[PDB]
Order: sequence, then structure tokens, then C-alpha cells
Amino acid sequence: PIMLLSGHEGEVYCCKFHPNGSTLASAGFDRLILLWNVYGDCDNYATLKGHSGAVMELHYNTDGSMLFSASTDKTVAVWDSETGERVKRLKGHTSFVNSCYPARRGPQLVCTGSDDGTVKLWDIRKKAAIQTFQNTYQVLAVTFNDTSDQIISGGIDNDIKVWDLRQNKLTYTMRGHADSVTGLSLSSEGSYLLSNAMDNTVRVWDVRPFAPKERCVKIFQGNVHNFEKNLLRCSWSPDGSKIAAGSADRFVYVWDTTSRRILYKLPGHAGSINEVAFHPDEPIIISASSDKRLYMGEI
Amino acid sequence: EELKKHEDSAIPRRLECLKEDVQRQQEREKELQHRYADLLLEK
Amino acid sequence: VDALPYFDQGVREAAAALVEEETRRYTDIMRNEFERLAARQPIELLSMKRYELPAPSECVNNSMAQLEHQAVRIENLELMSQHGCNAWKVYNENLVHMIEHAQKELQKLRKHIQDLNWQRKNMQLTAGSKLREMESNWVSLVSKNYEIERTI
Amino acid sequence: LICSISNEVPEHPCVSPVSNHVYERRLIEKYIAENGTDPINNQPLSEEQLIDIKVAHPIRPKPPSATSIPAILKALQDEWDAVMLHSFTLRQQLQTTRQELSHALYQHDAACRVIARLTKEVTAAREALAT
Amino acid sequence: ELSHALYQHDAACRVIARLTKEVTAAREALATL
Repeated sequence: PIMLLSGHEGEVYCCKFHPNGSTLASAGFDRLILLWNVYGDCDNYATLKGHSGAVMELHYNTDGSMLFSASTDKTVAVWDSETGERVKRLKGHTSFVNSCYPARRGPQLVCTGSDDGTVKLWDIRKKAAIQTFQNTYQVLAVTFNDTSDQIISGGIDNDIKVWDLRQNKLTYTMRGHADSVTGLSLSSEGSYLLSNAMDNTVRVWDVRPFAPKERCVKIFQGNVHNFEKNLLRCSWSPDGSKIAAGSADRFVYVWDTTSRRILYKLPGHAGSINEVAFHPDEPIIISASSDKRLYMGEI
Repeated sequence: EELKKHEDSAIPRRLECLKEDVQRQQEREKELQHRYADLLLEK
Repeated sequence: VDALPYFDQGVREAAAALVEEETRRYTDIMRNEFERLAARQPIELLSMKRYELPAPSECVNNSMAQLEHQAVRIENLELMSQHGCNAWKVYNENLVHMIEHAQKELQKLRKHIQDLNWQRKNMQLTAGSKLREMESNWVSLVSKNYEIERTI
Repeated sequence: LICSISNEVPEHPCVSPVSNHVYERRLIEKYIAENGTDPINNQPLSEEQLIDIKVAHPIRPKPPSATSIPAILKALQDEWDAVMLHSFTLRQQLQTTRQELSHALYQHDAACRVIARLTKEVTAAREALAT
Repeated sequence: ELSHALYQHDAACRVIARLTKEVTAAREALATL
């Protein structure tokens, strides 16, 4: 089956799948975070309330107990996935929080970026910023490597930047986007980082202790951005074999991580697509878009 | 018929060996970086 | 145990020598007696070579034998000619039903033989890729571990 | 169409109900008295368990040169020649299969020792590159 | 038994051909290093 989900009154910007594949989380412009049953009759249970701005990005921690939510109200909330109670508010950035990531494995860490041009490292136990990286241009997307040593940030400067937690220096610069980067994501192996950008280029970059030194490992095409200037996010399949990235042309694009052939171009959406997610066990795709509906495609 | 049954078992054993052979290779890769990473600490 | 036939397109004489070097290191009665003796010796037991030759002027018996068998012969050729070719071509039809059944089994075996090989082919191509993936990763470490040490 | 014992084309075929296979009555009747079980499947089978089958009968055209004379002399001689020299040659074929069996299993076990010897060799050579 | 052996013998024989060439590659690699 396909399965069509509806309920969000406004644009859906992000959706994720619980690490154990039992539930979905979704949120957008409404300001509500909805939880869904992946199986059964695809029912909706708890609604998380308390964000005053729109929800720009959701993530689960690796355990699926904590759900992180960057909002436009400058606050990043930490949510209990079990009860739906709010845990903490990371008040800190002076402007909109565009995105956030939670470090897997290591002691609890959270990274954020915002329109104030800074990137901040948070320890959820301190109620204060740990480190600050002033960039100079607004920051749109940010992710940790698997070792929790490096911060990867994508902004409007067309240059993905890598930060060293110990040195606090600009370690790496990646050139190869011609325009703003709207969405970043690490492979489950730590091996590769996936990027979307206005230039309509999906680029994979490889991050390793020993690097070729010009890490434009692969380039994919199909994915269109337009006058809506929506943030666009991309995801890796659980096994790193497939790449999905949303577009503004109503199609979900899925590519073969090797041959780079388009495996799927999927319709059903009426408007622009903001995020595509893969179920952690089975070939199921959750596609979230601005038309306020979700699809559960099965491959 | 026989070639199918004896072969099908041999491949898991072929792969599983190379799988564990790969796991050990990853460890040497995983440490050698850290010594390079510690070059920046002395600076 | 594992040796991919379909995938390995690229030694038999070499491997034969190594296998050769490990090899350098390591109910019937009387019937059966006369039958095995006849086959071993390569001699068939002689029959009655008497009835055909004989001679005019013991031979009174041999003569009277030739008559009764000749009358039985001429009666044995009468009942054959009465039916004639109808009895022969009726058996010829049976032989065509017997033949076609064998070649149907030739096909059934042909299909299941190619069907078993067809399943093997996919397995060979599945793993041969996975082995290719492993070797690429193997060579990457091999040089990665070096380039880490060179800089240290 | 044939019998599953002698390799005949049966004159009175009879089918067993434990294993669907047609035998000629005389040859299946002999097996049950020797040891009361089905020859192919080795399942319990008796003479009453058998079921006679019917067909349009089999016809052999007795040759044009058919008399008591060739049938006694030439034809019967050839039949006991053909029985004798075949089973002797078949006993020769069974003897070589057992000899060629021994050359197969020895060469097989010889290969097993090479693999076991090379399995210790390869991984330790790969390990030495890792070290 | 004859057929299954001869097939599996020459099949197991190809294990050696593969094994020998890899073993050989490990020697010059380590030797030259």
C-alpha cells in the first residue's frame, strides 16, 4: 500500500522515523509535533505542544527516547518521546534556529545553527552554550561526525565547513556548491556526508582521516529548487545504498548511491517537498511536503 | 542439484571470513588517524 | 569449498600438480557359472547343426523331421500373410507412442537442469560483487595505514 | 509402458498401491515371495496389495523367416549370447566404477588438505601486511 | 557418487587456483614493503 497521512494544518517541514521503526514524528509550520504509528492503521497519538515558532527540524537521539526540535522562536526543545513532556529549552541564539543535530554514541551533545551566523555546541545538562563558532553568514544545516569530534556546517556561502572541537578552528572547507546549502546528513558509517543546495546539485562528500583532498565523491541530478526558497533536506538509507532528497517540483527523488541512476521519481504531492525519510529496517519512504500530507511509499 | 547445496553454504563462509577480515582492517584505520589527530595537540 | 564458476572468468594444470603432490604423499544357481564362463571364454554353445543339411539314400528320421517342420513352416507363413502388413504397422504405431514419451522426459530434465543453474548464477553475481566491495576496501586501508605513518 | 525391474515391455502389467510404478506380474510376484516389500521404495507390499492394469495389448510381428528351425537354433542362441556377454560386460563396468570411486575420494581428500594448508597460509600473510 | 565427486573435485580445485594467486600477491607486497 501507499498510505496517506493528513492532519497538519500548515506546511510540513520535517519528519522522522523512530530508530526502532515503530513510530513517526512530524512537524511544520503549525507548530505541532505529531506522532504516528508506523503499522496498525497508521494512527496518530500524542501532539507535542509548546513551540511558539515553527518547527524547522526534528531528530531522534540514537535510542529513540529524546526528540530534538529546532524552532524559529530561537529555542531548541528537547522532548520525551514516551510521554510527550518537554524536557529542556536551549535558549541561546539571538535569531531563528534553522537546524539542530544530536551526537550519537557520546555523552549528550547538541549542535545548532541560526540566522545570527553562529554555530553552538550544547550540553543539555548545562543550560548554557559550550562553544560558539561565529561564521559571518547565516547558517542553515549542521551535523556531527560519528566520533563527535567535528561539526559540519552548511550555510549560504556555498561552502561546507568543518570545525574542530579541540582546536576551535576552521579545519576544512569544501568547495563545489555554486549556491546556498540547505540540508546536510552523515552516512550511518560516518563515511559520507550528503548535501542539497539551491544550485540543484546533490553532492556526496567523503570525510576521513586520510582524504583524497578534493572530496567531490559523486554528484546527482534531478532535484529542483524554486521561488519558494524552502529549506531542502536529504537522507541516507539505513544501509547507505540509497539517497533521497526532496525537491520543489513535487517529486521525491531517490538515487542509487553508486551508479547514480534515478531509482524513483515519485508523485502524489501537490506542492514542494521538504523532507524524505527512510524507515530504519524496511524499504519504506516517508515523504513530507508543503501540501500538508505525508506518503508511506514502499519499495 | 548437489552443486547448488554445497555451494550455497560455502558463500556465507567465504563472506563471513572477509567480513571479519574487513573489521580488523578498519581498526588499524581507526587508530592511525588518532596519532595524526594528536599532531595538532602538540602544536 | 567456495569457488565461483560463473563469476571467475579469468591454472587447472597448476592446481592438478599441487593435488598430485598431496596424492604422492598419501546370487544365482548353476546358471551363473556357465554364463560367466561362456562370456569369459568368448564362445557360444553349439546348437543342432543337423536339420538343414541331411542326405538322401538315422536319415529316415532326419528326413521325417524336415517334413513336419516344413508343414509347420508353411502353416506358420499362412497365418502371417492372412493379416500381412496390418499386424506389423499396428506395432509400428505403438513404437511411436513409446518414443515420444522418452523425449518429453528429456525436456523435463532439460528445464529443471537449466533452472538449477539459473538460481546458481544469481548467487554467484550477488557475492562476486560483495567480494569486489571487500577488496576495494582492503586496498584502501592498505594505503591509508601507510599514509598515516608517513606523516607521523 | 515398460517394467521397472527387468526392462521389459510387460504382457500383464500390475501396479503397486504404495509406490505408483508398473511391473510385469511374474517379476513383482517373485520379489514379494523373496522378501515381502516393494523393490523401489522398500515399503511393505504383498501379492494381494497389487492391482492388475489393462491396456490395448502389445503386438510383435514375428519375422518373415520364422520357423521352428531358426527359433530353436539361431534366435535362441543369440538371446543367450546377448544375455551372457552383456552381464559380463556390465560386471566389468561395476568393477571400474568402484576403482574410479577410490581415485575420486582420494583426490578429493588430497584437495581438502591443500585448502586447509592454504587457509593457514593466506590469512597469516594478510595478517602480516596488517602488522 | 562418481559424478558428484568429479564435479566437486574440480570445483574444489578452483579454490586452490584462487588461493595460490592471493598467497603469491601477499609475498611480493610484503617483500617490497
